[PDB]
Amino acid sequence: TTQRLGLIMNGVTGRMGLNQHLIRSIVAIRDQGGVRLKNGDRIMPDPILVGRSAEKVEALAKRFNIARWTTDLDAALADKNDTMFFDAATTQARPGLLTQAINAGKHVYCEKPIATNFEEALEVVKLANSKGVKHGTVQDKLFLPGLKKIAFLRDSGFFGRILSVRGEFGYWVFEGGWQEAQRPSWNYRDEDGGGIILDMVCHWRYVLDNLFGNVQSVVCIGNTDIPERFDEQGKKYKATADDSAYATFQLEGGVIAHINMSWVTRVYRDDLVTFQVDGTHGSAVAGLSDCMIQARQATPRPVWNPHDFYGDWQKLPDNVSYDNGFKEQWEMFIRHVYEDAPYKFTLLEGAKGVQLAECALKSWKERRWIDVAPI
Amino acid sequence: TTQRLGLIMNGVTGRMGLNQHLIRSIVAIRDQGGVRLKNGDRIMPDPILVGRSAEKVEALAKRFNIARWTTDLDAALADKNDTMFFDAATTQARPGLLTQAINAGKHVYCEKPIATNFEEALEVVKLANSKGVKHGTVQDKLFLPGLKKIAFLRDSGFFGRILSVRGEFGYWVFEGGWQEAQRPSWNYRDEDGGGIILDMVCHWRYVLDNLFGNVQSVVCIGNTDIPERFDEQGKKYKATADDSAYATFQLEGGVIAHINMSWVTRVYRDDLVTFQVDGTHGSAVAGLSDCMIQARQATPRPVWNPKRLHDFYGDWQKLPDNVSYDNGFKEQWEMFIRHVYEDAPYKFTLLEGAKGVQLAECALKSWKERRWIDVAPI
Amino acid sequence: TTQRLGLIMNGVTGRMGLNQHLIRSIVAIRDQGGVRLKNGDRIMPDPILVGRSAEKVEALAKRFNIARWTTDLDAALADKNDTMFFDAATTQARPGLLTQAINAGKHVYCEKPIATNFEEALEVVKLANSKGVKHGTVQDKLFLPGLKKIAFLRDSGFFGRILSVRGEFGYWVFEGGWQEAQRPSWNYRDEDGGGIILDMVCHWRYVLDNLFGNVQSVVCIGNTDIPERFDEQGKKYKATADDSAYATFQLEGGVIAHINMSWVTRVYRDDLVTFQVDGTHGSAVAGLSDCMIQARQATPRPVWNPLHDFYGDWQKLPDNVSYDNGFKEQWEMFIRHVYEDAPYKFTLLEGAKGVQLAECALKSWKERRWIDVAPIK
Repeated sequence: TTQRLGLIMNGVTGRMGLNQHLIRSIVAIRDQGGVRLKNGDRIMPDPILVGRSAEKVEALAKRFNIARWTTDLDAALADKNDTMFFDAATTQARPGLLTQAINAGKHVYCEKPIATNFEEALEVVKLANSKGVKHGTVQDKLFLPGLKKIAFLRDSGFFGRILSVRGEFGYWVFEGGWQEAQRPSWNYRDEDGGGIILDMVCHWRYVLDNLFGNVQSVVCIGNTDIPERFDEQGKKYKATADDSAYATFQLEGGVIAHINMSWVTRVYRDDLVTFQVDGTHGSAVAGLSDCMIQARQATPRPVWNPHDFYGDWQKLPDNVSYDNGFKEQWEMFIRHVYEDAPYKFTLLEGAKGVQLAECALKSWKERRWIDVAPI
Repeated sequence: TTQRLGLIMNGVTGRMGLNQHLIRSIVAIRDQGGVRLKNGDRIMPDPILVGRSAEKVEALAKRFNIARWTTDLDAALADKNDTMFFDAATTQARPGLLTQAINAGKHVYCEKPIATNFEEALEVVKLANSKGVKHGTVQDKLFLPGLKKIAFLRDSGFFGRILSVRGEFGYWVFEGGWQEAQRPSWNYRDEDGGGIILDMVCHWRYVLDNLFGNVQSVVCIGNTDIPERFDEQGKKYKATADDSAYATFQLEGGVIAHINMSWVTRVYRDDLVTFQVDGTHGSAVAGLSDCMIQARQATPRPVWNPKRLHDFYGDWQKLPDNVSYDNGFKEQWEMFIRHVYEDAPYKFTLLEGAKGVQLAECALKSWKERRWIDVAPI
Repeated sequence: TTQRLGLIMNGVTGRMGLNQHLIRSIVAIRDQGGVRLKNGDRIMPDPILVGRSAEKVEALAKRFNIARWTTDLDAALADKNDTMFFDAATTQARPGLLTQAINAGKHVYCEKPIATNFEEALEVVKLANSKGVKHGTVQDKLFLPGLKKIAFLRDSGFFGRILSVRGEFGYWVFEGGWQEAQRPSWNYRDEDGGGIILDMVCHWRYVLDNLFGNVQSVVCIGNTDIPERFDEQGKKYKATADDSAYATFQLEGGVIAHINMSWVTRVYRDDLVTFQVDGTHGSAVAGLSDCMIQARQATPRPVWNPLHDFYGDWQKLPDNVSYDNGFKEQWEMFIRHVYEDAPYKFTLLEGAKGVQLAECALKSWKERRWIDVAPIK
């Protein structure tokens, strides 16, 4: 009729750990009355919070009326009444902590990426599999209504045979001189783990794999478009990270995909990300929220002469309510743990993202295509 | 390059034969320099006009400087220098006129319908086959850009599998009291061949057969909605024809089609006629010139609930104009003219006109006898 | 000033039962402090919710501040304290339960169809009459603002002589493969009572009779456009009911009515149902909520000729009253009928007429002909 689930949460109070997982997922599932099951009964999550410094992570507990928080990680790690672990903090610190929770015997859940390098990521998977714990990693973009729509177009046969994918990602992140940068500055320093390739190509791994087909090889060149940016404190620094990159992918089954990604581009399109899918029987252009289709019978017949082409397309109706994507995946992992509901998004998948990003960086460095060794 | 086509056209004095067949078809073709063939050659029609009264036929011959005319149809048929016959005059004298032209070895083209009854019509199709001449009848609706697009959709697999067809035909024809009727009054008199069933069901035969699958049966009820109407002279008369009719068709391949047709209905739709086609994978709604589509992926998900306004029309997309659309009467002419001169493939033979009469008569019968009526294969 | 009406409610839980009857009718009536009688009294409903599962009925009773609930319909029907019975569940069970309620001495109110069977419906009517209890069936389409407007157009002579009626009903009911069906799966199985003809032709009997004239005869043909669909549990099942249908009706006074109806059509019109009425002096096109009109004087003059906006030639009727929930309104009408002899057309006999036309329609399909609607002796 009603059960209890212990859940320790590291790195909450991001940025977006706070927003997406804390506010929009845990507190959300809390209020609604808990996670559904198979035979009607419900799972109530009992969180216990963990941050960095207790003078800023203080009120959150009763700010949403939960239970416990400590500054020392080992405190919540120890408990056996807490049977699960979540983390949304720093990249380098993550695998070490996953290990500690895996050792501690906790089911695991975390943000992207799971590690800095493939070796580290792969070993974490092996720890989790060996122990026999359940594991999961966030694959949020899949749950964007826009991409949810692409899937529906795929499943329902709209494209006929999918042919090509065009991805256009990003917006102009301000350099910090006249207007404050919208994104944290570590993202623009190579030595602090910054880099649009290892940041985004991590996502495109699962977007491509899941929507259109398994990635087999990539060619990618990055660049540092802007040499100097300004700190969160207004201090200039040498920007060493790739802030733009241009990748082409070959997918299993014959589909080719190209994604331009950049923090240094201005937006003349439907959204901050765009995916165009050209199929033999129609095409789609998806954004974060909406998705436009053009069946082949609606395709106009222009000719070269040295007309609103957008009007030739139609917007998909919203036929379901779209839940927050983070929450939906939180509910799927919980079903996996307590119900043996099948789960695609284990830490293996995180590892694939980091593998792909490394393939990309290697393709840059060696000026050639790079094949994605199966795991 | 320039060959000659000796064509005798009969009903070109009247309203459609003048405007559609002479003007917009033949005169247009002449002014183009003729009908282009696959081999590059052009077939030139040198027409000779008939139409009963001499003082009004040469004036008609003068407007488009046609050099040939008579009032003597029988000698016009005897003249073997002319090889093709066209009729746009009365339906009652048509089958006999067709019979005369066929016997005399003429190729034969004619307006709708081919005859006043199916038995007479079938005789002529057989006669024309017996002699080995090329024969054709007008099927204008099939050339509506709207229905052209329906065909495109069908051919390209848009519908997936076609399921149902809804036709909504007509508009309010003024009774004559305060406004001039749009339409000749013979249409509202049964005793003068008037009647919407045998006027329109004739069309529906081919629209249905060609877009959707062959008609196997028809249940139909007509009615006379307006008892009294006024002449082209403003003279009162009693309406005896049916001016409304509701018909349901069972089609080959398991499709059902229904068509409402009326001269006594006000228009709340895209056009003077409308065909909705529902398939597994998408639907379409076509009028005279335009066609809207809703692929199944774009179908919304409304739920029965008596608040916020929603625009259903907005879930549809207007098909683009990817081709030039020519006058449909002109196109079929050129089509028939190529069938005669270069063996071009041409479906629209008098056999098709007989099918039309077969259906109207079937519909009238189902009305008379309160039941479904199966369309016997010829 | 206050009087307590003990009412057992059976069919609630289902989407339409819960929303229209429980919430929007009874609970609303409760919340206004009961149905206001002619002298000044207010009749308070004290409901008892009935369902085959105790967990799903106790919660529902709770969240609407109710008090009473059970799974034992049989005990609820023999109470004697509760004076009226309402059913909105299965049509297969409806006459049986109706018959208990009647023989237990209770007043009866119910959703349609009242039975699966014309003869079965007729015995139920005859019985309730023998017992002198009050009885009614739901006839909701008539309470649609769209159709209330059409009635006003008739009553006030807008049409002159009505000549014909074109009805368009339906929308695409998702097959379940990639999108979830809007409607319960039973509707698509003949063996479980499904079929658009016997579902909607019931509504059409009262719609046409009241608005336009008595149905004298029908010709109708059904079909099953989609051979397979999916359960509420994602289970593939073989679809055996008619899901589309096309009926022409001859009505008294020389009026012909045609109605297309389908769960497999897409929507290119003003609403999920549309009624055009063509009359001598004007025409109207109604949806659920709105009604457009074109007086004869406003009729334009197109001629046939292979851009004009015909929709623009109509005028949208103003809303001159507030329209309440149609279900709520009939409930109040039934309650007044029960408690102060109010005029009430909407007895089970009307429901029986509804089942008769459905049967006439299916017969018409089966025997391929027009079927006259016999009088009820």
